[PDB]
Amino acid sequence: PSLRTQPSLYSGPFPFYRRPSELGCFSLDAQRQYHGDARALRYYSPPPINGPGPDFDLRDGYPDRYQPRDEEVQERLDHLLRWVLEHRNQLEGGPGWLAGATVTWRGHLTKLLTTPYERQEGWQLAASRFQGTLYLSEVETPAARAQRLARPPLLRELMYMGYKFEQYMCADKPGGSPDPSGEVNTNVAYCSVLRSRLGNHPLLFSGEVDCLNPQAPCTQPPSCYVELKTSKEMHSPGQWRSFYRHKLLKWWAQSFLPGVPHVVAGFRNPEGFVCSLKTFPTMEMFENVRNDREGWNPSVCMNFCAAFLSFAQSTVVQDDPRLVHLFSWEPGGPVTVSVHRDAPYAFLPSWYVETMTQ
RNA sequence: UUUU
Ligand SMILES: O=c1ccn([C@@H]2O[C@H](CO)[C@@H](OP(=O)(O)O)[C@H]2O)c(=O)[nH]1
Ligand SMILES: [Ca+2]
Repeated sequence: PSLRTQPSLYSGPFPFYRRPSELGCFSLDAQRQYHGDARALRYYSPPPINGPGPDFDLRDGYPDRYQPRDEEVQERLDHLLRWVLEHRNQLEGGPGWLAGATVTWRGHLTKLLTTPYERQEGWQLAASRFQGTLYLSEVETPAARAQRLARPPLLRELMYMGYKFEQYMCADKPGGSPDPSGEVNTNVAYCSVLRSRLGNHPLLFSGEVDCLNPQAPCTQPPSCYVELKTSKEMHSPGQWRSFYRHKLLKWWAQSFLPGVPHVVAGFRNPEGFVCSLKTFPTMEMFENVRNDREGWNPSVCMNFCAAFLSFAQSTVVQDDPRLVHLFSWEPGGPVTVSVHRDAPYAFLPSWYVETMTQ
């Protein structure tokens, strides 16, 4: 039993997707410690209007002022589960809403959305049903682990530059000014917890958020949030076209799911400076490929993700937090399923299970 | 589950 991923099978009308609502938030601090508040949220602070153009040095501080998260620590859903536990009797939707929902990280859903168009990287998703609720947690594929261990030095510095860009664009207090002199600590994260629904599948998911724009006319989250991105500067119309067809699809998927309405991109030259900023409204991204024979279609993304959720819901019949259905996908094939019990795939921790039982 |  498998699930095909070809875009032609999902070419129908755009499916129902509920306007996402923010249910709460949590922060992870410099020590990767959880706090149920917004202490890690930063505030959009672009270059002053009368000053010179941006000239952000994205390599400044590498690697002396870089404190990277330890990628061997596999946190899975743990931080989101703690939020849920601390809010289980305050969830909107009425009684038993959680029992009919699917719970995951925003980034897991992003990978589903782009699957009909992805040709390089596959994925694996572990699924467990517990008290009706379906939990989806990404598993690092063996190939992606090897790629991570063999990360080239230049790719490591480019990873730093994406985080450094945010430091040039965000301040710790509204109206404040950025401080690039500090350290880039990728243990720090602000996460928004959202409710949505795709087709008939209710969703509870969390996603890291880069910053809140206090200058935005709308200030009810998530509409006051801004997503920050970098990309290489482009000259040729063929370069812009390739950007529209590949990078923009992943920017759209990531920001559409939580309802983040703007992506602000910093374009960097070969020497590692950002000398151009451009805002991309999420709801206009598809306009750049709407009439492109090699473009992407948001309806294909969303219809496939709805089909996968229905495929997952029907495949995971047993309610058991120790049982895992592992969904595996590689480009050129369908999504396949295998069944596993206990370690290493089981991911719901006993401190969650036992508290939810009682 | 952030980055490229
Ligand atoms: O991008 C692709 C390419 C192929 N397949 C699927 O891989 C199988 C053999 O080619 C087919 O699925 P079947 O066993 O149900 O017939 C094909 O649809 C996909 O799902 N996505
Ligand atoms: Ca970002």
